[PDB]
Parts: sequence; C-alpha cells; structure tokens
Amino acid sequence: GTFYDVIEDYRHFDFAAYFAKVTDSDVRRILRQDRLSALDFLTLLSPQAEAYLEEMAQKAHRLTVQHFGRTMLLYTPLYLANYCVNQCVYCGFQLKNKLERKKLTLAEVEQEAQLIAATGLKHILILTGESRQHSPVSYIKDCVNILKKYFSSISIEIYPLTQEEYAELIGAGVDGLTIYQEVYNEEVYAEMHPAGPKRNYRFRLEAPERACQAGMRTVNIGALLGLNDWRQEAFFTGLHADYLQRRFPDVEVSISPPRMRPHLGGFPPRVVVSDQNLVQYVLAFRLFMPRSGITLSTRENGRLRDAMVRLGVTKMSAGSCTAVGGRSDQEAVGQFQISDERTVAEVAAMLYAQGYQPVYKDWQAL
Ligand SMILES: C[C@H]1O[C@@H](n2cnc3c(N)ncnc32)[C@H](O)[C@@H]1O
Ligand SMILES: N[C@@H](Cc1ccc(O)cc1)C(=O)O
Ligand code: MET
Ligand code: SF4
Ligand SMILES: [Br-]
Ligand SMILES: [Br-]
Ligand SMILES: [Br-]
Ligand SMILES: [Br-]
Ligand SMILES: [Br-]
Ligand SMILES: [K+]
Repeated sequence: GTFYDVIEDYRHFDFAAYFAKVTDSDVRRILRQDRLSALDFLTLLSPQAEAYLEEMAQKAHRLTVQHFGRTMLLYTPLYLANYCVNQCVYCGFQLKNKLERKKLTLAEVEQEAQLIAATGLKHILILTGESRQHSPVSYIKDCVNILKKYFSSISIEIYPLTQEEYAELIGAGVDGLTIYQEVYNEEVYAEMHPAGPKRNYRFRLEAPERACQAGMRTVNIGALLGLNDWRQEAFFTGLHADYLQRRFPDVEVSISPPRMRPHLGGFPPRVVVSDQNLVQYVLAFRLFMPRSGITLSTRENGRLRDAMVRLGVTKMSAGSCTAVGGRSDQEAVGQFQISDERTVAEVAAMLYAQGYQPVYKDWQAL
C-alpha cells in the first residue's frame, strides 16, 4: 500500500490515446469545475489546453490568492557537503566528477547560518550529497541543532532515509522534507541513475510516505523536468502529490517544477521543456490542488520568476548558492548553475512592487 502501487497501475496507461480524445469542450468544462480529478489535471496538461492558458492563469491566480493571500514565502538553500557515491548523470556532484569535495565544519555552518539569518530569512533548506561516511545522519543532526538557533523552519533535501531516521531528524528539529523523484518512468530512472544507492527507484519513491508516516509537517516533491516526457512527468508529480495529500490529510504537500540547468559534467537534457510548458504545468497543478504550495527556485531567470509571481507560485528562493561554502568562495563549483542571482532583499523589493508581501514564516501566507 504505497505510491508504487499507483506507478504499477499506470504502467499500461496510454497517454497518447488519452490526449487524442481531449477536445476544447473538455478544457472549458474543467475550468468551470471546483474539484478536478487526476485525469482532469492530465487534460489541463494537454496540447489542446495551450489554447486556454489565459483562462487558466486567471483562475489559478484567484485560487492562489484565496488560499495564500498576496504573499510569497522566501527561503534559501544551504549546501552542507558535496561528497557523493551516486553516479546521477545530470548532477554536478556525481561521483565521477572532479571537484573539491567539501563538508562544512560546524563553525562554518554556524557562520553561514548567521550570514543567511542576517538577511531576515527564517526558513532554510539544507542539502548534502549521498555519503554516509562524510555526511551521516549524525552530522546532519548536529547541523540542525545549530540552525534551530536562527531559523524557525528547517527542511532537509538529503539522501532518502528510513522512517526511523526521518523521526530522529524530526525529533532534532526538522520541519519539512523536499525530495524530487527525478523521473517517474522506471526504465528512464534506471538509465539516469547507473550507480549507487540512488539506483533503488522504489526506496526513493516511497521516501515522502516514510517521512509523512514519521510525522513530517510539510513535504515538497517534484520530477526533474528534462529527464523524460514532460507532460507525463508533470502528471505523475501531481498524481503523487494528490496521493500524499489523501494518505496524509494534515500534511502540507507542495511541488516544485525544477528544470535542468548547466552543470559540471555536461550531460544535456534528455528532453526539452519550454517556458510555456513550465507555465502550463504550474497553472494546471494549481487548478488541480488549489491549497498546495508551488516552489520556484533560482533555476529560472529573474524575468520569468517575476512573471510567475501571480501565476500560482507560493514559495521562492533568493540569495541562493549551490556550492558548498560558495557564499564566501565565488570559485566553488555548484551542483548546477543558477540563473536568478538576485539577493533576498532584491527579490523582496520586487515582490512589494508587484503588490505582494514577502513573508518569512509560512504561517503568514493566508
Ligand atoms: C537537489 C535537486 O537538484 C536537482 N538537480 C540535480 N542536478 C541538476 C541540474 N543539472 N540542474 C538542475 N537541477 C538539478 C535534482 O532534482 C536534485 O534532487
Ligand atoms: N536544488 C534544490 C535546492 C535549491 C533551492 C532553491 C534554489 O534557488 C537553488 C537550490 C531545490 O530546488 O530544492
Ligand atoms: C544534493 S541532491 C539532493 C540530495 C540527495 N543527494 C538526493 O539526490 O536526493
Ligand atoms: S543528485 Fe544528489 S545523489 Fe545524485 S549525484 Fe547529485 S548529490 Fe549525489
Ligand atoms: Br470541443
Ligand atoms: Br552512502
Ligand atoms: Br488542494
Ligand atoms: Br556553478
Ligand atoms: Br542574499
Ligand atoms: K572552523
């Protein structure tokens, strides 16, 4: 009884045959409905629905304001360590790449925490590579103990854990989990993850459930856009979010639509995803799950992020750095290349000028 059962059930679902049946009347009908099914969400991801993106954006904006107000939660990532045993083809930290492997000392964690907290942020997301030798759970726990002096919400985006390990970290102060399945098609997942513990598709797929079972307050998921058939991968992300929300009615479920960016190693995206595709996904997902967060990172350029402020995004990073210690070492190599280099203050000033209140604690979004 896990999401894997749903993946198994859709193994023979014929996406092309479904899209072939969609008509404009279907899209107009869905825009009149209060509740959407998962296949109504698939219809809003169809080529035919590209003719209705304005109507979708009008309603998506209304729904977002209804549930979140004219607010935007700000946060930033903190990469603690970049040791990794996995060979993910698309990642700057994959094992076969040559870079300075680094783990922050606890005093470096504290100093970077102070630097970030000095901008006003209260939500932090901490990341590591998969290395139980260099960045074990006990080290992550020690970092959480320091960070809780500065941040009221600490989320983890680390290697997948057991339920008991999630419970341990929640007991130390972790509030939220972000974990991207990367690709929901099992065959393509095996192709993208040729070596390491991350080759275990099902263990990763079930990680959000294990964390929710352990009591995680918030969970943020997402496919990595660029690895596989984008409409199917967007569909499965939404299907997964809906599954989690139904299995755990009191967890706050969110999605991210991260697009592949340049990175050390140079693997090019297996599939191309346009700006309009990204917008269609965000709009369709907002209409499918009106109360779910949508997180937009600095992978997107500033002009597109500015345009998406009113289109369903509820959480934005700012002042990001994808390299371990890169906030004080401009030559440090990041996991991938960011696009929007604006600081926290610059993103907050942009939001105020759009009539949106930047907020620093998630409970202020209503
Ligand atoms: C932390 C998250 O970053 C994403 N990730 C890994 N490599 C890249 C890349 N080249 N570009 C953009 N995002 C990436 C993965 O989805 C990973 O889970
Ligand atoms: N790549 C991670 C951490 C991150 C968050 C926001 C950024 O702007 C950059 C990196 C994520 O998207 O969850
Ligand atoms: C830094 S990538 C995100 C955390 C972990 N290495 C993963 O791939 O799940
Ligand atoms: S995505 Fe996470 S597991 Fe894969 S190489 Fe990068 S850091 Fe390692
Ligand atoms: Br029609
Ligand atoms: Br490991
Ligand atoms: Br919802
Ligand atoms: Br970089
Ligand atoms: Br900043
Ligand atoms: K030190």
